[PDB]
Amino acid sequence: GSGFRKMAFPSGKVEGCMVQVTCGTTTLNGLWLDDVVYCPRHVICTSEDMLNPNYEDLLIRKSNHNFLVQAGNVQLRVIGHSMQNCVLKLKVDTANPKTPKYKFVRIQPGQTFSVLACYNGSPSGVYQCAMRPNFTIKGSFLNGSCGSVGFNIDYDCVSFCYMHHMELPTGVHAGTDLEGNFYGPFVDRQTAQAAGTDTTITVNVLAWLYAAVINGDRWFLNRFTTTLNDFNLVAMKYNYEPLTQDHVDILGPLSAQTGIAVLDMCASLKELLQNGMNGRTILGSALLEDEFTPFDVVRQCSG
Amino acid sequence: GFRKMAFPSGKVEGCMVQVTCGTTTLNGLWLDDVVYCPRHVICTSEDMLNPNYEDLLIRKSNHNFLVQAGNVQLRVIGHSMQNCVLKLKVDTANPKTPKYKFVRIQPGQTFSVLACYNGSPSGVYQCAMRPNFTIKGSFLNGSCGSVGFNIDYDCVSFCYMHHMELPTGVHAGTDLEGNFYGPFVDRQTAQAAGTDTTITVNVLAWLYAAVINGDRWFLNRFTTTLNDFNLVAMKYNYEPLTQDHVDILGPLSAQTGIAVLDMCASLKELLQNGMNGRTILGSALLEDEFTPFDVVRQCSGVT
Ligand SMILES: *[C@@H](O)[C@H](C[C@@H]1CCNC1=O)NC(=O)[C@H](CC(C)C)NC(=O)OC[C@@H]1CCC(=O)N1CC1CCC(F)(F)CC1
Repeated sequence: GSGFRKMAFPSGKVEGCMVQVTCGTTTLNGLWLDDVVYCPRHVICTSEDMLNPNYEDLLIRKSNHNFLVQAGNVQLRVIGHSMQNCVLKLKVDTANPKTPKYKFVRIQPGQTFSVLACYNGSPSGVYQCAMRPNFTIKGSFLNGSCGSVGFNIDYDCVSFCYMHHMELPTGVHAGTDLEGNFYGPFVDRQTAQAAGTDTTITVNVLAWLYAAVINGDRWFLNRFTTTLNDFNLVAMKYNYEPLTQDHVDILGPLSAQTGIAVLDMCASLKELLQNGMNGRTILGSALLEDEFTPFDVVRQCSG
Repeated sequence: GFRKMAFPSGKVEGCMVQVTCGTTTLNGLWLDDVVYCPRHVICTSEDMLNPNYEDLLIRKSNHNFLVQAGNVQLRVIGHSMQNCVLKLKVDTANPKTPKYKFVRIQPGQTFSVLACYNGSPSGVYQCAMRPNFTIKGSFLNGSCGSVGFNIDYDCVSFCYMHHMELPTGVHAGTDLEGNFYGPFVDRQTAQAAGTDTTITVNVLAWLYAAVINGDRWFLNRFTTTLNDFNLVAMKYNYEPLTQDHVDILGPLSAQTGIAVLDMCASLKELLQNGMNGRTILGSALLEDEFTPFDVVRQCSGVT
């Protein structure tokens, strides 16, 4: 193959935070950090409320004693509850002894993260996802998976970035950050909702081209450059995302490692888009990969 | 809705330690009061071309082995060698030891790898034991002693310990009794593998996974006999399909209503005609590192 593959972060620090939250007969997953459990607010809905729920009214009718929180078979007593956007925050009487160093981050399209898919508070598997430009992810989620989280780990600190809420008609998935704000335009109701037309993650294609150069595969490098605006206007004609200044910056380490300026690599990509690859391959493939971030490439090339 | 998924790695993370001998550092697996690691940790540069391991190990003392679990040193009180694995007895039991067994896997079976550096887990990903007994891994300097495993309920079945990279960029290692998979040797030489083949039963399982996810452009109205399929498979360097494989595909055949030999006729058409620009589950190549069990376990939410 190419020598690259989707690699998840070790999941143990997150496994130590997964619980189950049940209201009535609806059980989903929650995230237990310090003395708070975070979960999707739709745990409070019946099937009838799910079409057009009045979450404020549904929450007023609930009390602490209506929430069953369990780590395994052991009940965790709820002593407070509140709603923040689309997440429920349940205060519990016990601080999770396995709480890692953590933060809540809201990621940008193109960023990757590891998903720990869980059912009934028990982990089933871990895999890497990329946030698409239309603010959906291509996950593997079944009934009961809501409240599963996405995360990255930097040193000993877990950055939680995603909590799972729903599946769209096209089979892709949508959710919130850990403050309960949906990524994209979606809402937590049982209605038909369409993702926007997706586009290719340009910053990650550029990271892939840098990866190819690092590995000595550099036939596509040209002697030209472009402005960022000129590249963005061309990129959009090929259903590629425009680059942001942040994208330019996150390509900084790979540009320094190879000596190829970001805008020079943009000119090389522009020629690939306009001319095609013409039977040639990059890292063994005629298809450009868009789900490895600059961070993923450096991790797999340099450690 | 179908992803390459690793097992949650937490049970294994709690067992990883750092082992140092001389200027060589790699990872060890700490279970109860024993640390398992690759024996080549005892080699020097003047040794590694033809290391007489029994003669090298008798010359070592317990204090020549530095074992560190986080920021704590584990005192080695004894040592022994089993094939290519060194077993360091320490004076403390690991309270994080999971229920476990050591298993030797078959070509075509999959497992999760917890890649580690300096005793610290770094990433987790799914691999298959190739028919030529290599694995297409992601391992850098210092990764030796990283392990591969499966989980069933609460029991971790360790099947792989990492030892080496081959000139082609694939990897080789042992079971936890220290016996290599394949014709490889723990000496510092460039070693080639036998010719690899594609894991046919796994390709078929993945085509079924594609149909389960609504992708059926590759199906056809035709069927084949088992022997006629195998003749074509062998011509294309695919492994033979046995009646046991056909039986193992039964549940996926029953779920989709597509007979195994009908799917074999679809695969035959893909081998002879190619995919012609189209993709299956997002892949431009036929994927052979999902077993039939992996497909079922993912389409059923097993935790
Ligand atoms: C763990 O100690 C380490 C893991 C390797 C490092 C790179 N990626 C990995 O997975 N294993 C080794 O260093 C191992 C040690 C011997 C004693 C078994 N050797 C090894 O993996 O060697 C890999 C290199 C690179 C590809 C290749 O052919 N070789 C062998 C090397 C032999 C000496 C040489 F001079 F001929 C150069 C090539």
